[PDB]
Amino acid sequence: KPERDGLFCARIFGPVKDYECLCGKYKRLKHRGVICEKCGVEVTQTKVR
Amino acid sequence: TTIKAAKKMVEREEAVVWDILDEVIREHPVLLNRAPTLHRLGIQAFEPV
Amino acid sequence: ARVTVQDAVEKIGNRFDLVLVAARRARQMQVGGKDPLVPEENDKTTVIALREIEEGLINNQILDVRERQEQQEQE
Amino acid sequence: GPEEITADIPNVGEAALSKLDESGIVYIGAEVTGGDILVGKVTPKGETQLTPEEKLLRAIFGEKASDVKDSSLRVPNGVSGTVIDVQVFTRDGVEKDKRA
Amino acid sequence: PFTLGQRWISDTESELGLGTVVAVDARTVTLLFPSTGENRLYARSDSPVTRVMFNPGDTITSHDGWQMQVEEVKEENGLLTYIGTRLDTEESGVALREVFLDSKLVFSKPQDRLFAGQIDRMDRFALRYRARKYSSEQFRMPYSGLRGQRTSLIPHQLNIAHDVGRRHAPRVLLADEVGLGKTIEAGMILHQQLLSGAAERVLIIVPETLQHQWLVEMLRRFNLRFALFDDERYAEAQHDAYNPFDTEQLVICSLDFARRSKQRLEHLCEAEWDLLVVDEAHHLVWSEDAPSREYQAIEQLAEHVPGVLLLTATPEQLGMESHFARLRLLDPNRFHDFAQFVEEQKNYCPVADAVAMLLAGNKLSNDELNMLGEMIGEQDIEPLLQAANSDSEDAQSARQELVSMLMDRHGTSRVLFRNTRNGVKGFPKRELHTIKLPLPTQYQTAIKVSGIMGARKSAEDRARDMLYPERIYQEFEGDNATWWNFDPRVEWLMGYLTSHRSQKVLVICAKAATALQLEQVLREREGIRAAVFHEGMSIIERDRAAAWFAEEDTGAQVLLCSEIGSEGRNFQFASHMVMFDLPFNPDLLEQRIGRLDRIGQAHDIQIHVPYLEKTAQSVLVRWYHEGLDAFEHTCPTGRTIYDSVYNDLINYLASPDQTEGFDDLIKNCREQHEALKAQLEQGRDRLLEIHSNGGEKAQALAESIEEQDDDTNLIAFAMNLFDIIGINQDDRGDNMIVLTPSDHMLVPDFPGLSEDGITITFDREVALAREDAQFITWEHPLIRNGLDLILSGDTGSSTISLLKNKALPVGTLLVELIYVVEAQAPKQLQLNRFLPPTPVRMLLDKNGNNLAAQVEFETFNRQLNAVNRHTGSKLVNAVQQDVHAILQLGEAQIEKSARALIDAARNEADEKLSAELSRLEALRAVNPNIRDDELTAIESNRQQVMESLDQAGWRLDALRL
RNA sequence: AUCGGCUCA
DNA sequence: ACGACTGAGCCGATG
Ligand SMILES: [Zn+2]
Repeated sequence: KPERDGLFCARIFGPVKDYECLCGKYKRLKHRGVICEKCGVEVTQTKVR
Repeated sequence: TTIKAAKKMVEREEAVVWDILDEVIREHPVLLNRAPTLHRLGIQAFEPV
Repeated sequence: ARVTVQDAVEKIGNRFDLVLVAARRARQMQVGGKDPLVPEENDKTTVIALREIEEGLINNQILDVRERQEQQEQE
Repeated sequence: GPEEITADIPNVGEAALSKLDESGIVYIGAEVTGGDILVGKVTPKGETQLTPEEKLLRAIFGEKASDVKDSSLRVPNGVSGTVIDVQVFTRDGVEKDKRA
Repeated sequence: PFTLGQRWISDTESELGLGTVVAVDARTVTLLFPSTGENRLYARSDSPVTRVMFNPGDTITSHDGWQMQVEEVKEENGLLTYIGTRLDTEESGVALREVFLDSKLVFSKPQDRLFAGQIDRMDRFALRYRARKYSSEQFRMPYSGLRGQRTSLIPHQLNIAHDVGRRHAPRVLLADEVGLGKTIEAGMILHQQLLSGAAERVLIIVPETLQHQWLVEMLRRFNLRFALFDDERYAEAQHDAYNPFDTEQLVICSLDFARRSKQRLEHLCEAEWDLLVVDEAHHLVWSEDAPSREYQAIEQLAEHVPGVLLLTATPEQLGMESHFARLRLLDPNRFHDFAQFVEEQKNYCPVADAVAMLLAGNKLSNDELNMLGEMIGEQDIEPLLQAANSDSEDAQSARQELVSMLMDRHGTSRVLFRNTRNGVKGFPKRELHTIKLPLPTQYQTAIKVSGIMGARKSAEDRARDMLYPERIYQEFEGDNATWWNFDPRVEWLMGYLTSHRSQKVLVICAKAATALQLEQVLREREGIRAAVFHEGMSIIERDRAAAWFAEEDTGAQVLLCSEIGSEGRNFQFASHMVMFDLPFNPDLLEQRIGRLDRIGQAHDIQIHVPYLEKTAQSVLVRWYHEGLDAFEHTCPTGRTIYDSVYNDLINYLASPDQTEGFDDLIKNCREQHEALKAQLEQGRDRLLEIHSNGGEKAQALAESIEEQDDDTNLIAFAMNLFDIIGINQDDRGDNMIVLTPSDHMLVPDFPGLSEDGITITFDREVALAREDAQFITWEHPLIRNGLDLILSGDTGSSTISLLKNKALPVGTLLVELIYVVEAQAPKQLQLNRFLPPTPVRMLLDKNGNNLAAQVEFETFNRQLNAVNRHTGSKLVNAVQQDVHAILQLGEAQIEKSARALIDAARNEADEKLSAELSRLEALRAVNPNIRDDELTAIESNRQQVMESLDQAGWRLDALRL
């Protein structure tokens, strides 16, 4: 898992899957652009990376 | 009735498959290539059978 | 047109506008049905666009004037 | 979770479980075309669960939980007649397969 | 990960509020509703509770003065923090946590959402309409609940379903004998109870050994989600929330689980239950002045349970009819004392004997005018003339209207349901094949050694060997497995097998190990597409084999061994055969058969058996066929011969090849049997059996339901419904079909994780056992989602006013005005089977609403705004007074088109509820089993319904222009 | 995937 | 003072 503030990180570049996070509350699709926090992901399709 | 159902009739080597193939290759040409393509005739089209 | 298209090239004129006069015509007879004029000898919509040029028919002058016809029939 | 090599897919069976005899691997000299299966290998994809009411449900069946996906060693999509013999390098710490 | 500060509502209890969580130890959750002021305790895992949170662009309704939304939904390890816009004076960056939400739900209201942001697709609103369309059309659907199950379509199972499902108070004595599957047909009702409404909470009593089967279906017959209860889960549910177990609704326990501990009983009772379901394979009797230990537990159960079933207590075997006990259960009102009842039973012998019908009695004398009477001696009037009627070409006439004087007249039928193999007319016949093979010199040289080492006391050991030679060889001889190439039951395997691979067959052998050898053998050494069906292996093998055994024709052959029961997995296609081991015992022999002898088992059955002359097996073949024809005819009298010839048959088996003084037994057993067959044609009380199978009345139920599985718009709609939500449709080679839940797009509360095997065809599914698709399966989730989320096909755009389409461009801007007629009440008084939420079209331009052609025929002739931001919702600025000028007038045409289907729903309510009420006010006169708590439910339902009909209103959720 | 090795047009 | 063929095969070994 791409660390917190590391060269790899979702709280910057987006999550490791489609519309999901790191930690694991927001899943599949529903939350289109839901600006999360605990994992830290603006829930978008990972291709942002 | 679907694309996937046809994915079995193709792999099964069912006879009707090759039937359609003859009328698909009918009026549908091909590109044929040899390296090095030093000029332009290195590629030409030939209506296959 | 399977062997040699020499008659239908110089009708429109050149070989590049044997494409965009036949591409446009190969498009029209693939989507919304459209008429097969010169006997559909089995064949497919590929040859047909060109085959209409081999019997004194399809041209750029006949594809930009008859598209005004389908803009005088839907009122 | 450590990978495994016996016949335990939740997808492909019992169709291609008669190429393989049982307990691990392709029986010596088994005629296999491209696509069919040899040694049955299968990997866990995480998800590791431990919730209350779902332990018994998955317990009363055979087991299926923290494991596994179609991760077998397959015949290459190419001509691959049949077998001659099967070599085995089980790890030092025993836990030895049966067909081995 | 239940964290404190959440806001769960409830699945079947959303009349309380938006519940705040207040406790977690290890397995439970406690709620808090500040509006109603009360708690609701649930589990963490199997918990009827839903997640309520909104999306970006939406709003939250707070609790003081201001509220609004929305930026970004902020979790903190569990607790969300709605940082939501304030409407009172502008501000940009306002915090309103979810723990501080409202307890009520004043909604978005699809009217005022027009003036916000970007909208949802012109390609999903069309599958919203459909959702509310079929919901409106199915629930007022022609037949209640009995739509999809793991059955085949067959009258007598459904006649019991159709009947007791209409009973407010289900109080039935389910009796049907062995083999038929009394429990599966019997549930029939349990399932159909749910969906109409008036029951949750079904306690099912069953001795612990027999839960497995009972848990699975349950779920795979009617998908009955079950959390069992034992000392392993009682101890969980104890600390859980404390008190009685309101933890889950559906549950199974034994009355072993009730009795054992003597406060448990008090806990089982005060649970506000609904139905009590009990089954038993061995009895519960009680002699007078001396009642039974384990029985006296249920007394206090039944009396305080309102609805009750019982899969018989176990008479079926013997005594014919000593039933006062199992009837003392259901109604202590109409059975004062038993010293009487007997009389009822002593008198009804002649009538059914004399019932004969027009078949076995034809015409009968002035003992028919007499009585028949008794019941209609005092009622009089009509049948004087119509009683004598017996002949004179009207062959179906008087018969079908007189049997309702009766049947209706039985004092014990109304409750009871007893079906056997004559009243019902569904079985396939039995064509036995007899083979006789040549013996080997290996089994000879052996068995003449058995005598020398043979000679101990007891009874059973001498009898077992000789008679058995296949696995009487891998114990005492030398080598274990060698008989492979030897005996001719293996040479037969080929010659028979070697050309008859085309069809599929069913073979039953001795036990496991014996058939583990065959597999090694045949699969390979001969070379067949063979698989294993033993007893030890995990469920999935039994799916895997069955599945592979049922495929179009690629897994030809299975090797049944040991015993099965009467499995709820019919192999409706396996109509061919080879008998293998002729056990020694008719009952275990009648399970070998048990699968292939039932209605579903279509096409005629080919029984094949093989034996070696001189062998034990030699003798039984004739004893079964030629003694009491067990092959060609069903026979549960096979037993009480074996247990009277017992020691007089073993003598002859023991030493097989000797005494010719033997074919007397065969023809004494073809004596004691033969006459008992007609003894029990004069034990059948028919009318209860004609009351319990149906006929002309039951012939229909199936046939007009057989149309309603042939649905080619459920193969589409359904795939096209969850595909959109975010569950893709893969693998269609089989009649379905693998649904994986997709990234696009889903909410966490689905059951399906990875791989959901399924199909959408009754009689094709039945062979295997891997889940079904029909308008009552996995849809209680998917229905809700098409409608109860709202924001999903809510309001979209399309071809409107543009100059690009013709021939009236100007503007003429049309708008969809759908309206619900939310019947304001809960399900128990079944408002939902006469008026459910319903749609209506409404495309108006100032004038009244239009409807000419289909929306289905113009849904592929509409063009949505396929545009992001700078040209997306660009009519959303200067079109707020434009459209709503057709809303002040648009809300003029909703009372007329709705109150027309309302008055046309009451005149079906007070045209059927008051009509059905005559069927119960009047049958009181016949006075079969009925007490004053079924009529006054409909007379307290009627005046709760035309009080349900005066209240309904409206709610929008549609827009496409 | 970068590098190294080696064949045939 | 600079500039380094056009195709794909098979094996091998470490960021
Ligand atoms: Zn997160």
